[PDB]
This record gives sequence, C-alpha cells and structure tokens, in this order.
Amino acid sequence: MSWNYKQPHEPQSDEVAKENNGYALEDLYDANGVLIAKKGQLLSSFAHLRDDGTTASSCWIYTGSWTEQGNQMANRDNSDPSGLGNTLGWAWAWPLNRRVLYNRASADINGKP
Amino acid sequence: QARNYKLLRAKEIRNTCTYCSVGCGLLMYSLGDGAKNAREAIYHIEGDPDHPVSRGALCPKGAGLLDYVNSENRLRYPEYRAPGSDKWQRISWEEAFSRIAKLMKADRDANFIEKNEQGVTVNRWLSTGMLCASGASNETGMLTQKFARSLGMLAVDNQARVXHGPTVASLAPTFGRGAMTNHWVDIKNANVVMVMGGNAAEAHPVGFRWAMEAKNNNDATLIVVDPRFTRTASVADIYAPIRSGTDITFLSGVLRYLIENNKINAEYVKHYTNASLLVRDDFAFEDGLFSGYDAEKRQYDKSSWNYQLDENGYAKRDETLTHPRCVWNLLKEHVSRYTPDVVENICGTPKADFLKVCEVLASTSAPDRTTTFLYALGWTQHTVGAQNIRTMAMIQLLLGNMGMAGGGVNALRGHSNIQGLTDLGLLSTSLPGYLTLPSEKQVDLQSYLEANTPKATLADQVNYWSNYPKFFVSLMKSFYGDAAQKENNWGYDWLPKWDQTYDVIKYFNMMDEGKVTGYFCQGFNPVASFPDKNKVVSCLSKLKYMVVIDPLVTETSTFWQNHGESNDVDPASIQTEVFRLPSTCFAEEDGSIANSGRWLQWHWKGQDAPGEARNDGEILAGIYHHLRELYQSEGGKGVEPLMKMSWNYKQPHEPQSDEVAKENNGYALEDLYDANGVLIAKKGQLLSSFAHLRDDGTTASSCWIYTGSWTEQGNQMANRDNSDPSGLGNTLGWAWAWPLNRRVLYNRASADINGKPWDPKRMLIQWNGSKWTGNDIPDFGNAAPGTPTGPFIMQPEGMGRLFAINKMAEGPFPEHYEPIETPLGTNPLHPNVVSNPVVRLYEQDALRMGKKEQFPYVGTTYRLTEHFHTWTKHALLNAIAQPEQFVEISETLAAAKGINNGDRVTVSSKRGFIRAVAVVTRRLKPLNVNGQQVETVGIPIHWGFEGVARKGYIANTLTPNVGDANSQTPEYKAFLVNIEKA
Ligand SMILES: Nc1nc2c(c(=O)[nH]1)N[C@H]1C(S)=C(S)[C@@H](COP(=O)(O)OP(=O)(O)OC[C@H]3O[C@@H](n4cnc5c(=O)[nH]c(N)nc54)[C@H](O)[C@@H]3O)O[C@H]1N2
Ligand SMILES: Nc1nc2c(c(=O)[nH]1)N[C@H]1C(S)=C(S)[C@@H](COP(=O)(O)OP(=O)(O)OC[C@H]3O[C@@H](n4cnc5c(=O)[nH]c(N)nc54)[C@H](O)[C@@H]3O)O[C@H]1N2
Ligand code: SF4
Ligand SMILES: [Mo+6]
Repeated sequence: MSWNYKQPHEPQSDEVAKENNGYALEDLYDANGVLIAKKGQLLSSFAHLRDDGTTASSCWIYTGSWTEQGNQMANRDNSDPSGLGNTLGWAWAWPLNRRVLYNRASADINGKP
Repeated sequence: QARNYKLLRAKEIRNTCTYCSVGCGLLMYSLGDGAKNAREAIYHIEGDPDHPVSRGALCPKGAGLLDYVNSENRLRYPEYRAPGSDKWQRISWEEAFSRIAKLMKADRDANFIEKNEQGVTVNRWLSTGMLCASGASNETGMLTQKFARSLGMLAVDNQARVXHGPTVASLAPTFGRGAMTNHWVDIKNANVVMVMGGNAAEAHPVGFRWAMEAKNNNDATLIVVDPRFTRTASVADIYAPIRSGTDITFLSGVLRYLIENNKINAEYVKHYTNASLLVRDDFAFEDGLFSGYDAEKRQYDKSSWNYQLDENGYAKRDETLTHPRCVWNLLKEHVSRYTPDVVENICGTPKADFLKVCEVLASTSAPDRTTTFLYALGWTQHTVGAQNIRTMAMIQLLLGNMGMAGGGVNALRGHSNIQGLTDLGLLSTSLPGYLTLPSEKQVDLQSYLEANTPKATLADQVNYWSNYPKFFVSLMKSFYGDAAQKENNWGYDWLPKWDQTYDVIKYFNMMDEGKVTGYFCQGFNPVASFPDKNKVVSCLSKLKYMVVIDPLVTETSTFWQNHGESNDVDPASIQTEVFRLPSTCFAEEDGSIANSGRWLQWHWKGQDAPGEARNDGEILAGIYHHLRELYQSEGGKGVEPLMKMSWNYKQPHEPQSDEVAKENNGYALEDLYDANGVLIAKKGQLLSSFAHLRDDGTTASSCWIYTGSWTEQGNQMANRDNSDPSGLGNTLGWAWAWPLNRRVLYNRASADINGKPWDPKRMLIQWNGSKWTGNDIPDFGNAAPGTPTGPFIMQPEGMGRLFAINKMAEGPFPEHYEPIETPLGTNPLHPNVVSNPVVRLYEQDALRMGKKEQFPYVGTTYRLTEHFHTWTKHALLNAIAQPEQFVEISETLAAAKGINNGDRVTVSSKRGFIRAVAVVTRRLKPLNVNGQQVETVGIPIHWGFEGVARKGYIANTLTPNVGDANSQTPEYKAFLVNIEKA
C-alpha cells in the first residue's frame, strides 16, 4: 500500500485531495490523436480514466474536484444567473458539478421543459 | 476620546456618481454585511481614492448623494391619477402593467402605419412617443431601444436632443466622430485651457481639477470667455466678456487673426485638413447667404458646396495652396470680414481683451504647445449651435492641436450616461453604434446600405464606414436571431422607416394639434427641461395617457396638479390618465454608464430600492410582456415586427445587466477564421473586436463600437488598474473606452507625416517599422509614415474639414446670425439676414416671440455648482447649499430699476414670468454693442414646485420654443426678457 506523502508522518490535505481527484500517469490522447492530458497532470474528468494502468484516482466520482485549474472545492462565486438558486461557481459537486441529478427528466421526450 | 469610526464593519460597494459626465468613483457604505436577514441600507457615501479621474474627490452633488438615495421624495409604489382627478391612487404592479398595455394596444391598433402613400412598408407608430433616461445604465438603454423600435416608435429621444446634439452635428462632419476627443486627466497636459461656451468649474468640478493642474503645475494659461464672471472666471488668468449668441463672430475673428499673422501649424494644415482640396466654381457667399438658397422652403440646395472631382472621381487638390478655389483661400476670404472692430461691435468684447485671447491662442500654433477647449451648452443651445462648434474645431485644426495630449476638443457631456444613450441610438432616427434607421425612400436592403456606406473621396484612405454592412447585419442578428436570414434581408422590413425626424419640439407641436395619444417619460422631466413651460403643460394636458418612470417625484408627474403661480392649472379640466412607476436609482442596480471621455464604467448594487420600486428593465419587461401577450391572443396591427424582437434573457421579466452588456459587446454565431485559415473565434464566444464582425449573419452585436468591452477575457468595464507608465495621465487599464480602448481620438495626428511627434515630450504613438505602438492605442490602421493615408479614419477623405462640404444645414463655413430674440433687432454684419436663414420656426411659436421694445434685456439660463437640474432640490444637503431661487443682474440695471441686492423681482418674457431674489453683482456688466448698452439677466435652472428646497418657478417658463437648424436643440442660452421690482 502506498503512502506517498512528502512527510510520511504528516500527510497533507492537498496531497490526499489530489490523489482522490486523480492523475494521468502517461500522456493521454483522444481517438482523434489530440492530447487530452500530459504525464503527471491532474485529470479534469472521470471520462479520461482508463483501464490500462495509465491513470490513477482514489475516488473516481471526485475527478474534477482539484484539476490543473486548481482546487475547485475552494471556489466562492455565488452567482445564480437563472434565478433558480443554482450556483455552479460555489465549491464543487459530484458528479462533474451536476447540481440536480437526473436533470434530463426536467424536459419531455422532445426536449421541451 | 473621539466617537468610533462609523464605517468599520459596514459593507463597502464601488459605484459611480449619478449626476454629471465626469464619472467620479464612489465608495458607498451600507448597514449590514450582506447576510440574507439584514436588509442593506446605504448610510454614507464618499469618493474612491484609486479612481484616476476623481482620486477621491466629489463635488457638492456627488458628496451629497446619500440625501438623494434616501430622499423623502423617493417613489415607493405604482400610482395612478384618473382623468380630471386631483389625487394619486396607489395600484399594484400588475394593475399598472395591464392598464398601460391595454391603453398602448388600443392606440397602436388604431394608429399604426404599415405602409406609406407610395406603397412602401414602413411599420411606424407615431401617436405614442418616449423620452429616455440618460441617467440610467447602458443596459437599460438597450432594453429601451428594443422596446421602442419593436413597437415601431420614431418619436424616441433622450436628453441629447436638448443638449449636445449640435456637437455631434458639427464634430462628426469636421473630424469624423461627434464625441469628446480626449479625456479628463489629459487636460493636465495643456499649455492653454480655454473655457468658453461652458463653465467647467461649476458644471464639471472634479474633472476641472485637471485644468487647475495644467494651470498650477504645467504653467498653463486659463482663459474664460463668458457673459458672466463665473466661478471658473474666479481662478482664470484671463477673463473676457461676450454677449450671448455671438460666439461665431468672436471665433471667426480668431480665425482671421491666426491666418493674418500666420500663426498656424502649416505642415499640419497642409496634410491633415482639406485646405488643399478644390471647391466647385459655383460655390459662393454673399450678404449672409451661401449659394443655393431656396427662400420659400428656407433650406439650401447644397450641390455647389462640394469638391471639384478629378478623372478618377476623387477630390482635386492643389498642394501649393495657391489655387483660388482651394478650401484654404476660400476660408481666408470668408473670415476676412471678422476684424477686431467687428468683434467688439457685435460681441461687446473690448478689443484689448480680444487681443489678449488671440495672442495666447496663437502661441499654441507651435508644434510643441497646445490649447484644449472645454465647452458645452454655452455653445450648443443656440439656433446656430452647431456652427459655434464648427468655428472652434476649425481653430484647433489651424493650430495643429487635434490628436495631441493636452489638446483636442473636450466637449464636456452632461448627464452621467448621455454618452451611452447617444452611443446606443436613443434619438428619433438612430440605431445603436451611430447607425441610422431606414428612411421610407429606401425600399430595400441594398438601397439602404448604399445610402449609409460612403465611398472614399481621396485614394488610400481608411474610410472605415465602408464597413457599415457588417455592423448593420450584426445588429439585426442581435435583435432577431434566427429570424434574421439572408432570405428575408436580415429582417430589414421590421424596422420602422422614417419620413422625417421626430424631434421633441416637432412632436410637441403635433401633441398640441391632438396627434399624440400617449407619452413615456423615463428619467426625463420635460415640464422642467423643455422650452416654453406654459406651452409644454398645455401640450401634455392633451394627452390621453402618460407613463412616468423615475426614482423621484417630478414636476412632470404632477403637471396636472395646481401649485399656485408655479403651476396654475385646473385638475378638473385635464383628462390625462397618469401612471407613475417607482424605479431604482444608480445605487440599486449593477450596470455600466459611459462618461465624457467615452469610458464605459461598471458599477455595483449597494441596496434594494425602497418600497415596491423596481429596476428599469423590470418595468419595461412587465409592460412589454403584458402587451405582447395581448397581441398573441387578440392579434392586431404590426404584429410581426413586435413579436420577432428577441428578449433572450434567462428570466424574461428580470433581464440582467451582464446579459445585455454581453449582447452589446457581441458574439460569434459560428466558428470564425481569418484569411490565412486561423481560427479567430469559436461559435458562442464573445467577440474581442469589431474588426471581427461580418455581414453574412455569422456575428451579432447590438452596439458595434462597444465590441471589446466584455470579452472572453472578462468584463473590461470593471478593470481597476490605474497605472500611467508615460506620466501623461493615460490609464489604459481603468475601465474600457470606445473605440477599442483608444483614449485620445485622432492620435495619429500627434505626429507629423514622417511619424515624428510634434512634441517629443508628448508621444502618443510611433512607428516601429511594421506597426504603430505607443502610450495610447493607435486610432489608426497600419499605414506607414509618408503614405497618403489621413489621420481622421472615419472621414472619406481622411482629413479634418475646414470646409464642411454638404454636411451642415446652414453652410460649409460658420457665419454670424443673431438669436431669434435679439436685443439689437438687427444683425450688424448683414441686416438683410438677421437670424439663421434655415431655422425652423412654427407659426404658433413665432407668435410667442418678443421684441426688444417690450423685452430689452438678454436672458440666458445656466447652472450653479450646488444643484443638478431640478433633481438635487429633492436632497436636503444640496437644498441647504443653495436653498432659494435667484436671478443675477448688474449693478447698473439694478440701479436703473431701483432694485437693491436681495430684493424680490419679476423676470418676464413674451411667454411667461418667474419671481425671484435678485443677486446684484459686478460679475454681470452691460456691454457696448452696436451703439447700445446691452444688459443680461441671468436665470439659474434649479428650482421648481417639487422638492425640499424653497418652492420656486420653472426657469423654462421664460425660454423660446425654437432651436438649432441642424438638431433642433433649443435656444435656451440667448433670448429676451424684461425685469420689474416685486
Ligand atoms: N452643477 C451642475 N453640473 C452640471 C449640470 C447641472 O445641472 N448642475 N448638468 C450637466 C449637463 S446635463 C450639462 S449639458 C453640462 C453643461 O454644462 P455647461 O454648459 O458648462 O453649463 P451651463 O451652466 O449651462 O452654462 C454655460 C455657460 O455659458 C454662459 N453663456 C450663456 N450664454 C452664452 C453664450 O451665448 N456664449 C458663451 N460663450 N457663453 C454663454 C453661461 O453664463 C454659463 O456660465 O452641465 C452638467 N453639469
Ligand atoms: N432653461 C434651460 N433648459 C435646459 C437646459 C438649460 O441650460 N437651460 N439644459 C438642457 C439639458 S443640457 C438637459 S440634460 C435637461 C435635463 O433635464 P432632465 O433630464 O429632464 O432633468 P433631471 O432633473 O436631470 O431629471 C431626470 C430624471 O432622471 C431620474 N433618474 C435617476 N436615475 C434614474 C434611473 O436609474 N431610472 C429612471 N427611470 N430615472 C432615473 C431623476 O430622478 C430625474 O427625475 O435640461 C435641459 N433644459
Ligand atoms: S456631479 Fe460630476 S463632478 Fe460632481 S461628483 Fe458627480 S461626477 Fe463628479
Ligand atoms: Mo445636458
């Protein structure tokens, strides 16, 4: 079992949070040959996780919580553009910041609300 | 010990002063820390020390804002006044919206005009009109534009009509744009500061700090030329008097002096102005009239007021300036009549004073010395207003001061956002971005674009308006979205087409004839601000309905109420249904407003509005949705153009400021590529420059000159970097200025033809071998030094115009004409043509004009530093500062009438009277004019019948109902009155 912390007797919160988010262990490419992530970088989505050993994450639903863009859990933008009380800029929700689960069902089969 | 500091735990909010165009920064303090359970309440306001223009300062108006925000006269609930009633009745918002929508639909269905007599679709509505709020945000402005035009309205004006309309009418033809050319802090770089046609120390005090910086720390000479010795004169090096309405004579005299003494920047003139262009042989001027005058129509056929054309269709030139028909030689001939004796005889300005002014101005013809002119209403509010400005602009071109730091034409704007509303086109025939609504003669898109897209008149010019189609199609995409396609000409026919301009004087003439059913007054108080108040009240009384939207009680909202002599009406005889809707003020919404220097500045909300007051966009939305729903279920006339207008906001009943600001900036509707195949923008992204707008429907922007204000990099109007690397006072990192953040317009002219600065200590732009760079964003393309490309890029010839070809209504050169009501009863320069020969004067108004035998004194109206129009009298602090109405007269006139200082007097005109306290002073002195002694009676415009200051009389009770021949801006600055002891 790994315990890869700079100070083994004092693991830091940011180290563990980043492990939970996940990393690319090799450069990663999409199907069109476009680089999606570089070796050593934090992953931006669980959609980028792979089953071949080139990605790591100790909690896949948390991928996106602390990316190369920073600690999203520290976001403090309370803007609510729709007036519905949805604040996508405050902290970070799993999965992938979706605040209301099953929201495709907020519309009918033709996509009308 | 001292009481504790009262703001230690208050919420601090950044905002901008709501009164004048200086745009001073504010720091407002509210009780409460923003928690949901605490209802914020602003309890103190002071300046923002980091703001580059104000640096923490605030004049008495800005410093007293707390008393306006918390005025006892703030509106709280929707109120209704029934026909013939003498009282208000409170109603709900839903009642107000439904009643108003019903009244509007009935009127629109009865009077909407789908087609004109020539069979052209015009979709216009003329029986209901609107006055728009120059004191409200740009976002409110755009919503108002969409509201008004989608309904087909053409009688849509904002304060510009009675203010700087003449400036746009003159500076655009002369330089290419109608805006103030430099900016506030830049004034500190001047060597000579000229305050003429304005009173900056009282009308723009914090901005005036920079003129004092020029004087005190740049060794500049401050000159004031005004009929009164004002508070600006108090600090001036030189003061010279002038009779109201004679500026063209004084300024033309300066032109004569400069030319005769060769006090001009010759190379600047030769290359940057149209001095070398040849004028048609049939152009002429004699005895007060230019060629082409039609005495029956009282208009000019301007065919001869043009350049001779060469073999390639461009203007012919004579670089040697020896040809008798070159603009230069014709200008010399035209101003030859304005000798110092003529100036003294007509203006009353003593020759010794006029000489002092001429000499000082002349000292700035040197390439490294500049004069900057600071002006406003002293010049605009005349029947020859636009021509007053033409003359001064010509002076700045001869001196080589345009495009220079510390030079230029600082036409000081009025209302906090009159610049924004002008930019957004809230004027009868305008559209946003200085675009124009189609005239009814332009039957299709092609004809419309051809009429508005100018062909270059000299080769190798930028002639940027050639891009008009891109701006227009982009505007249509913003308005109509998917409904605008190539197939239906981008929705071309949905816009109302005009048969004429529906300016306010014309519209009230129509109202007096019973042709106007309803009227909206959004942040505009015409009973106080329009000329001939007695007639205005009589006109409004004929309306079937009126809707007032304001954060305060206004005289207009209570025009039907009897207030004694101040408003002697009989409520029972006035059948108008009046709706008074409570709105927010500047401190209660976020949004942007454009200051005089073209700076779009963002501000933030500090508290909720009192009672049931709502923001302007919410009020418009409430009425609009109720009205459109009526059309959805009942049908009616002009249904399609109304229903096609977009209102794409997340909450349709509450459009947000950021949504509208982004629409104004613009979007890419498809991925966009440059000519080399490189992606410039992705579908859905905000555009970074108007250079990316297209005419094929792939881009949208509801105000092209604002593209760059809110990009993918964020809200630039919220930028707060006050860095000034050059020391010239240019702060590119504070807010965002149009166009494309260029702070000093025409800056290519800050350097000579070889790209060398006229003054090496004031470099604005320079050539690096491949592009122009410097201390300001170049107002230019990439033309290398030595090429023929002119520095005035919006001009088809790329030059500043000394001769304005066919652009001005009364002549390509300015000419002295007396005010309609003149103390002389004649014009010494040409008795056969006394006043402007192209002025429009309705018969009913001609009957209300007085003559010198009954009204011998010159009457003029103006401001006092302590009050803002009839608005601040609702604020206690300002009422304390100047509590009671007064008028100013000389010691000579007072002695002749037996008036002691402080005595009560009655000032009257052919149209009415006011009574007030007399301020007798040596600051007003009679002048010797054409053999007579001419006296002036000064009338400040701040009192009335609503407010907490002592009750008074509307100053406009005295003013004439006639205006500038170009914009129809009223002649509020020069008329005739009489005075008697009271
Ligand atoms: N204190 C205060 N500030 C204001 C406002 C306000 O109400 N109060 N309003 C704001 C607005 S909306 C605007 S447009 C500006 C305008 O601001 P300005 O035009 O500078 O101000 P005014 O006080 O209208 O008057 C101009 C000066 O011209 C003089 N004058 C009168 N007739 C003539 C004439 O024919 N020739 C010349 N050369 N001078 C003449 C007057 O005595 C006066 O001192 O003010 C803005 N700033
Ligand atoms: N005699 C004479 N006449 C003049 C002039 C002159 O020199 N002499 N000058 C002319 C000029 S240049 C001008 S600009 C006019 C001005 O005259 P007006 O603009 O009619 O007068 P103001 O008193 O400035 O009032 C306008 C309204 O804006 C309201 N307002 C404030 N914020 C908002 C808001 O956010 N929303 C809404 N809906 N309303 C708001 C204010 O409370 C106020 O009632 O006077 C003109 N008439
Ligand atoms: S009225 Fe003008 S000068 Fe005075 S504080 Fe407000 S913006 Fe500044
Ligand atoms: Mo004004």
